Amino acid sequence: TKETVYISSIALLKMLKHGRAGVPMEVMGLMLGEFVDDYTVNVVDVFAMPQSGTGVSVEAVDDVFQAKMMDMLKQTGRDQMVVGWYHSHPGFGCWLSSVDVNTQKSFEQLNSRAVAVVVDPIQSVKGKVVIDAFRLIDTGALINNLLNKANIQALIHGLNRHYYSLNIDYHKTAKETKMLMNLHYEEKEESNLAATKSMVKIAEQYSKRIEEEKELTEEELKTRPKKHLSETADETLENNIVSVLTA
Amino acid sequence: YGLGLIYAGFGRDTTDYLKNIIVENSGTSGDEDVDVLLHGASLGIGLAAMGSANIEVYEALKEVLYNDSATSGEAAALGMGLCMLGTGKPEAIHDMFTYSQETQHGNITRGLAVGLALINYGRQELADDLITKML
Amino acid sequence: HEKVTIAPLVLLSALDHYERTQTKENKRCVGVILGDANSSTIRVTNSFALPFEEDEKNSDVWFLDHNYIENMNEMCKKINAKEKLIGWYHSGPKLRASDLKINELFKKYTQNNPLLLIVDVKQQGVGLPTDAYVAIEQEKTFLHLPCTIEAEEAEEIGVEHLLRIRLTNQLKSLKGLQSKLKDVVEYLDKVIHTILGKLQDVFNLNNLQKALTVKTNDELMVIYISNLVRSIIAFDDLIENKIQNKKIQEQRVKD
Repeated sequence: TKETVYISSIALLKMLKHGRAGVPMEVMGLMLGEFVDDYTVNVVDVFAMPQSGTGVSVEAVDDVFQAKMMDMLKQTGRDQMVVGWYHSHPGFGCWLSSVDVNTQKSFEQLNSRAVAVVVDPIQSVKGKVVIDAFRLIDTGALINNLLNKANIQALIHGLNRHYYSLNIDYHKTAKETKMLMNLHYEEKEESNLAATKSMVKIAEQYSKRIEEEKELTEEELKTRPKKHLSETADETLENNIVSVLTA
Repeated sequence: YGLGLIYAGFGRDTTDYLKNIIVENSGTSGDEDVDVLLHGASLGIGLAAMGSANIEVYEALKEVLYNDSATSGEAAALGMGLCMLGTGKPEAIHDMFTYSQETQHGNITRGLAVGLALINYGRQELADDLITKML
Repeated sequence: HEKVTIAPLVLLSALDHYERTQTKENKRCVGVILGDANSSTIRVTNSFALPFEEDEKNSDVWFLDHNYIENMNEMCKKINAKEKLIGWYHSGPKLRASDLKINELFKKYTQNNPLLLIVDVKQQGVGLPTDAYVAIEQEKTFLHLPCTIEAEEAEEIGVEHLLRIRLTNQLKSLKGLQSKLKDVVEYLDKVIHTILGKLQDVFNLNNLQKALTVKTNDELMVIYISNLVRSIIAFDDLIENKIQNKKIQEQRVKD
């Protein structure tokens, strides 16, 4: 078939950490892990390449760097083989830079299952990360797998390679999942402190709901709005439940 | 695959006939041409042997899982569930249940999920132990 | 001073690392952290696994390299300058005799004092995973340091994509007191101030909230009256719904 890309907590985060700091005017780099294909591909980990003054092309994969990093990872259990390469780039829906494809193509003579993934930090500051993964097409795989497909059949006998979008998924263990949600001790002890200081500030918070209500009643008059008032009523109920709980 | 469709409800001959194809093509997995052959092979045998429970078929489809072929493992997994329908071993449930967890190919994992549902057909309260275990 | 901020990558690496190197109970996993720590806020911004082994003859006899430390910080520098090593890592089994004794060796190639992060990175414990300690001798003397998290703008948005009361705190409180009593009994037995003294008289008088109740009550009427206006408001909205139903029925009868 074709790939579905499971990115690990530490892999996703490393992709964002490196990409942001390496800015457009790019840094480049390698993805590590492995899979057994046809429905399971895992990206365990990632590391950064060290900025080179020829933008983010095949010339920017420092082979001594990668070799030394792979060996040192190995001695701490974390080394695996390249499952693709990632980076940071201007962001495109047809391929993030020209350089990433031209790098990808050299890789593609060796591999036959290597992806290019890039996250673009320009569009990842609307509070929703914009991240893409694309790979080029291969013959004898993406026609053997997914009238039949006339379109994709003339496309593959034609170009031989062209961009296609790969899915974004995540995989993480239960151990991570449990022990995030006791950080996000600070939360429990912080919760006591917050209750105490809230009762202190209540003098002002009192007065504004008094105002909110005066607007509210006036509004309903003018109409004769209703929706706001109901939302406006619900909110006030929630706040009192909280005020009572404090004390 | 098409022979297994027909000869369900009187697979007596066809199960044996298909079994000889299962044992044969377990070596061959080097080409997606063989994975598609062994994939029908597994569907058919599961379908033909339905409603009785022949352990002989179960043990054959299971070595296709150990060889870990990506298409064929989906058909075999679902196939053990079809074959043993409503007449399974308690042992068969336990062995199947552990193996879902073991398998790291998505398709084999998908096929053993559905596989586990089939094998408890008609049990009623007697399945209650397995419902919990899956959830 | 101290005020320690800790990368979620640190916690998640330590987790994954312990299983992936097949480290059992009764073997330690030891690590390094680096970042920026010459500041009032200690910034932990990365970390790395360290090769660690312990012997059959005594398990406080152990091997840590320093060369994997010599040249790895000078690869940390090369992606992000300012991510040299100040200290160290532990997953447990925790608070051993030679968990003091990595300190004198880690003093050989640190630039201040080894910061000791023990973290329960199997995530098996209840509450905090972070058993942070400033590594001071005098023996495993071990003053704890309270603080986890603070991370990057990009990481926190990514964190949320991965993931998508009075009683719980009181139960914790009960367990500490209960533990404290048990310790005090043990401590007298072995042997044959002020903090405890503020933890009894102060709370003797929901307990504290009693004294406050006088002031609370006055405002408590007021905020109650506010909820009553809201109830009236719900009734008003309700009446419209009754009419809507009433209209429909009326039209159906004409027709």
